[PDB]
Amino acid sequence: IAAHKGVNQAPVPLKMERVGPHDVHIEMTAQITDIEIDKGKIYKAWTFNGQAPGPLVVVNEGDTIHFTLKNMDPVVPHSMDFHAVHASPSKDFIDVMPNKSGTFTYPANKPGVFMYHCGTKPVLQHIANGMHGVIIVKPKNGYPTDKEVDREYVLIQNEWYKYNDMNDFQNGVPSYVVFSSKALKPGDPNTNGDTFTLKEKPLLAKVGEKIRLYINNVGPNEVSSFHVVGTVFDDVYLDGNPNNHLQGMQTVMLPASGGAVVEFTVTRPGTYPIVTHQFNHAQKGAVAMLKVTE
Amino acid sequence: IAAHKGVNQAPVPLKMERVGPHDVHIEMTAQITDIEIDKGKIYKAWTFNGQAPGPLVVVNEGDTIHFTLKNMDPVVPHSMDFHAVHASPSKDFIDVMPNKSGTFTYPANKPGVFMYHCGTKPVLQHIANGMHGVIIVKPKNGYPTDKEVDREYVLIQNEWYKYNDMNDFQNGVPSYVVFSSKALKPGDPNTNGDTFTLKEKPLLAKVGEKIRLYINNVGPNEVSSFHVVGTVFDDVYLDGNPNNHLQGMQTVMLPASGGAVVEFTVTRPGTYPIVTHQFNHAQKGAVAMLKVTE
Amino acid sequence: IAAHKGVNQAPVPLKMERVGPHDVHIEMTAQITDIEIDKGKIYKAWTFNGQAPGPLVVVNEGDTIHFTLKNMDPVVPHSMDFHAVHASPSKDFIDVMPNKSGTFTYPANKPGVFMYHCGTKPVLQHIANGMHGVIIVKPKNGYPTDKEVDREYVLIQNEWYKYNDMNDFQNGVPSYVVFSSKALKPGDPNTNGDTFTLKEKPLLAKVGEKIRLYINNVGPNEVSSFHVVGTVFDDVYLDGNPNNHLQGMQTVMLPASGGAVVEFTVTRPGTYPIVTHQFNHAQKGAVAMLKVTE
Ligand SMILES: [Cl-]
Ligand SMILES: [Cl-]
Ligand SMILES: [Cl-]
Ligand SMILES: [Cl-]
Ligand SMILES: [Cl-]
Ligand SMILES: [Cl-]
Ligand SMILES: [Cu+2]
Ligand SMILES: [Cu+2]
Ligand SMILES: [Cu+2]
Ligand SMILES: [Cu+2]
Ligand SMILES: [Cu+2]
Ligand SMILES: [Cu+2]
Ligand SMILES: [Cu+2]
Ligand SMILES: [Cu+2]
Ligand SMILES: [Cu+2]
Ligand SMILES: [Cu+2]
Ligand SMILES: [Cu+2]
Ligand SMILES: [Cu+2]
Ligand SMILES: [Cu+2]
Ligand SMILES: [Cu+2]
Ligand SMILES: [Cu+2]
Ligand SMILES: [Cu+2]
Ligand SMILES: [Cu+2]
Ligand SMILES: [Cu+2]
Ligand SMILES: [Cu+2]
Ligand SMILES: [Cu+2]
Ligand SMILES: [Cu+2]
Ligand SMILES: [Cu+2]
Ligand SMILES: [Cu+2]
Ligand SMILES: [Cu+2]
Ligand SMILES: [Cu+2]
Ligand SMILES: [Cu+2]
Ligand SMILES: [Cu+2]
Ligand SMILES: [Cu+2]
Ligand SMILES: [Cu+2]
Ligand SMILES: [Cu+2]
Ligand SMILES: [Cu+2]
Ligand SMILES: [Cu+2]
Ligand SMILES: [Cu+2]
Ligand SMILES: [Cu+2]
Ligand SMILES: [Cu+2]
Ligand SMILES: [Cu+2]
Ligand SMILES: [Cu+2]
Ligand SMILES: [Cu+2]
Ligand SMILES: [Cu+2]
Ligand SMILES: [Cu+2]
Ligand SMILES: [Cu+2]
Ligand SMILES: [Cu+2]
Ligand SMILES: [Cu+2]
Ligand SMILES: [Cu+2]
Ligand SMILES: [Cu+2]
Ligand SMILES: [Cu+2]
Ligand SMILES: [Cu+2]
Ligand SMILES: [Cu+2]
Ligand SMILES: [Cu+2]
Ligand SMILES: [Cu+2]
Ligand SMILES: [Cu+2]
Ligand SMILES: [Cu+2]
Ligand SMILES: [Cu+2]
Ligand SMILES: [Cu+2]
Repeated sequence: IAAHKGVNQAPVPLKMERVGPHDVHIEMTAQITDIEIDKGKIYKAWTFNGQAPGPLVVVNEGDTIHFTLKNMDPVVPHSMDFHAVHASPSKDFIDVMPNKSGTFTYPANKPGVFMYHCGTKPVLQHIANGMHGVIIVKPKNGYPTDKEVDREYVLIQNEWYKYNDMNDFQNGVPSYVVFSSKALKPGDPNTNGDTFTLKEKPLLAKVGEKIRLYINNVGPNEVSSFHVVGTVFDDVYLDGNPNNHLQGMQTVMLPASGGAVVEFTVTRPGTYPIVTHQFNHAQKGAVAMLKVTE
Repeated sequence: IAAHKGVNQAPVPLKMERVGPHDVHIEMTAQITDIEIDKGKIYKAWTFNGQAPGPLVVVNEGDTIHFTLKNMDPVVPHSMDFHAVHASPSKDFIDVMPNKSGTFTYPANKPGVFMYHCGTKPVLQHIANGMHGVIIVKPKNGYPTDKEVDREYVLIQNEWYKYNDMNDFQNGVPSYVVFSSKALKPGDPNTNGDTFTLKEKPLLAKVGEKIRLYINNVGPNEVSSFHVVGTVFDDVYLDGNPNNHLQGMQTVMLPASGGAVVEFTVTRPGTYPIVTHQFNHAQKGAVAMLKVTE
Repeated sequence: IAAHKGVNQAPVPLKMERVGPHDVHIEMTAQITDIEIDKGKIYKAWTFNGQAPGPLVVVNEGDTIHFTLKNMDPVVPHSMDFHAVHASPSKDFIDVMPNKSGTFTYPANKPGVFMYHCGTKPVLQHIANGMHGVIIVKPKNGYPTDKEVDREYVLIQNEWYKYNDMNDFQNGVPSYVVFSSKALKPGDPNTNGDTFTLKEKPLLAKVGEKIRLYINNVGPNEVSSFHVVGTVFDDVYLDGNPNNHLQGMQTVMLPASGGAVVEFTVTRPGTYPIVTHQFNHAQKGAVAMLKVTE
């Protein structure tokens, strides 16, 4: 797209503020940003806020979101679909033209770990180019295992294909499959989907801790067989809904857009790989590390 | 197959009748029928009754089915395998030769949303050519959320490949992935697996209603990440067994042959896409619409 | 690998012995062994003990395993990762060089049907070449349906690719997808992953019996849609954890590395195919048989 040649829009911070006990404002951008997805490989991604996946959003169960999208893309319209919300797609997930803004309001009544993504036709194109992310909705009533959790992180899985190539998007294997981490608390890492960052800079934890991971496989196209090497999931909440409780899972199957809350104990010092156990995907990038110290 | 050149057998209605408090007769055909699977694209399908997927069958838990297959295919044998039933495959799912009939009897003791399909070797060929469908077995004891359901429909997902091409069937990506709807009550639509009908003629509902969808992914080869845009599933019953209860799912993973009952509320007027969230499949047809009016 | 030309190391029996009420010794080899994976097709597999999948391991919940690996491969290092255990991957799943041994100790505190596999980089290569298997951890407290089970077997699903071809491993469809059975009691079959043995020599059962299958899909790359033709699963325990209970499932979705305990009744004499319902995989080998006699 001629109007994207040479474009590299610097990342813009997410903006959120609470405006009532059950109402939260969120402002995001759609913007075109170069991201290094593998060593030596730049992808001129379509993004929210200059990150792919996009910035993490966290709200409380029962919050109504008053969402603004500022479209900085000079030529392509963009939109927002939060899986967390109840909304009319044809009224509330509609396009925002280049250099314009739109505001949409809708409730997040269900706890969990939801995908968000651009909803502009062709949606495959917009997602595959990088317009995906996660919104976490915290349960009013928490999770039954909250008291045991010692540390937590967010991990997102996505694929990368040949750049902006609809034939490949539809018909081809992924070039890369990758994890990223999005920060929940100051000091947490905040990374993009790439083959290397979470190997070079592992997530951190201490011996004996119970770790919670909030996870989502945003696709676009693949399912995920999520596994932490050297442990077993004590507890799993499918989609992050506290009612959807499994125990003692080795591996969690995630559909495309599928989420979970998973919890596990790291018993010994060392480095613990985190994979999709579809090992072709692991080999093309989808291995993160968790470094556990005494 | 030379004996299928020029063959286009008109659709024949399903025949069912109850013959006892726990016994039901069902008669189907195997027949060769041209179906438009994408605009401008005819597939000379192998079918039950001239539909692909085949006609919907609904029985009650505990019914014994006395099933007759009339094979109208002039040259290929066909058979029937209902996932709902307990049967000896080598006695009860056996071939019916061209221009012959066979009758088989077996019980449906388990509630749910089951695949049915031809079972003739190579089964991949028979399924991929269109010999698939759904049988719903209604639970004696209903579902706990029956009182809240305002409207219901059946949706089936299948793939289409290059015509009658075993290499493609085994090794290739699907050409199309599609939804169809099969009628439960007079006035409901009854469609075949194609890329366009349920976009052109959306399923209908009213604002505020809780909708139930009976769903099955018949494959042949792909899994499905089933999602309704703009809502969250309040309740999910995996395989349609009332005991297999999930809540607050964004997306339901379905294996090949996998079913579910899913329920969700449409809160606002508008059009709600229904997808597999494996967006390569969505892009090659697997988007249906639900139009919600005041 | 020049040092593997002409190498065909005879299978070596697994060695296990209990050394305390909660401690068990296990010794395995890594070795290079020719296996006929399809009629006329030899694969010079990388194996544990000359089987692919490897030998079955069964321990009790709460057992600590003191595991020795003897690496007989003349040139490639190998390792062991049991999904059953809690361990430091970087200390306990480390490489054993050619012609050396290593011993590692770790607990199996969680009941279920776990994958084990080589953990040497590239792990895709080691798994795809055949270094996979199952460890069953028996629950202290059994399964609630134990009293109804009349007969049981272990089945494992894996894929085979072009020999030792990392491009194919990462990017290609599987050449074959296969079941094997691993013996639990004297007289049970013990087979390798191939397209034909469990068709030629079906698993055996008697009319009316409730059968339990312990199942795992070791991949490397595919998910599985596990189904027994002519029955419905009465009970399913995901990953073999008794708490993860489903009922009345037609088909069980298994991630890569995913396990289950599944139980079903065979009501009539005959032969019952056992498939992955991803029928492209079934067609490339993944059909086993269960012969049921009066
Ligand atoms: Cl409440
Ligand atoms: Cl692993
Ligand atoms: Cl009852
Ligand atoms: Cl969507
Ligand atoms: Cl206990
Ligand atoms: Cl089948
Ligand atoms: Cu309040
Ligand atoms: Cu308000
Ligand atoms: Cu308000
Ligand atoms: Cu690279
Ligand atoms: Cu506002
Ligand atoms: Cu967009
Ligand atoms: Cu979506
Ligand atoms: Cu609540
Ligand atoms: Cu701590
Ligand atoms: Cu927290
Ligand atoms: Cu291209
Ligand atoms: Cu793919
Ligand atoms: Cu892939
Ligand atoms: Cu702790
Ligand atoms: Cu634990
Ligand atoms: Cu616990
Ligand atoms: Cu626990
Ligand atoms: Cu529970
Ligand atoms: Cu009666
Ligand atoms: Cu009767
Ligand atoms: Cu009778
Ligand atoms: Cu077309
Ligand atoms: Cu009759
Ligand atoms: Cu047929
Ligand atoms: Cu079937
Ligand atoms: Cu019942
Ligand atoms: Cu109504
Ligand atoms: Cu009804
Ligand atoms: Cu061909
Ligand atoms: Cu496929
Ligand atoms: Cu596909
Ligand atoms: Cu209502
Ligand atoms: Cu609701
Ligand atoms: Cu409700
Ligand atoms: Cu509810
Ligand atoms: Cu429930
Ligand atoms: Cu003891
Ligand atoms: Cu001890
Ligand atoms: Cu000890
Ligand atoms: Cu062959
Ligand atoms: Cu010892
Ligand atoms: Cu190895
Ligand atoms: Cu593993
Ligand atoms: Cu226990
Ligand atoms: Cu018996
Ligand atoms: Cu036993
Ligand atoms: Cu090659
Ligand atoms: Cu594959
Ligand atoms: Cu495949
Ligand atoms: Cu019995
Ligand atoms: Cu039964
Ligand atoms: Cu039972
Ligand atoms: Cu039962
Ligand atoms: Cu239960």
